[PDB]
Amino acid sequence: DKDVKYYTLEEIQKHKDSKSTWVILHHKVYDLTKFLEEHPGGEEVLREQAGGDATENFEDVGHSTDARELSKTYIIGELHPDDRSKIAKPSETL
Ligand code: HEM
Repeated sequence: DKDVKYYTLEEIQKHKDSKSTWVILHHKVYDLTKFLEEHPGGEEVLREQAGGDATENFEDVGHSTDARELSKTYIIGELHPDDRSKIAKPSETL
């Protein structure tokens, strides 16, 4: 623990508390808690999904490369290797 910051999908799916909004863009866990307002776009767009693959939205817009490398500066952790190494098809319902 407290090294690489490896978090599992379901674990990250429990990071949407009050003032704890995480997002796993691509295969990297970014903490945007202190970026909700700072984000030149807003908080709600950040707090829309949270704790999950927000790449869908992120890429829906694409973002500039400036923001891409910025993600790295906001990298807190990464998707658990057990999962990432063998991308398992996530469950869903509706
Ligand atoms: C790594 C995390 C993120 C960073 C560092 C980031 C950074 C930025 C930056 C710098 C811009 C300004 C435009 C540009 O220069 O490209 C921007 C705009 C924007 N971002 Fe993000 N962003 C992040 C995640 C997200 C996510 C996941 C969403 C959606 C769920 C989002 C939605 C938007 C929208 C909508 C705008 C433009 C506002 C508008 O025209 O409505 N961003 N972002």
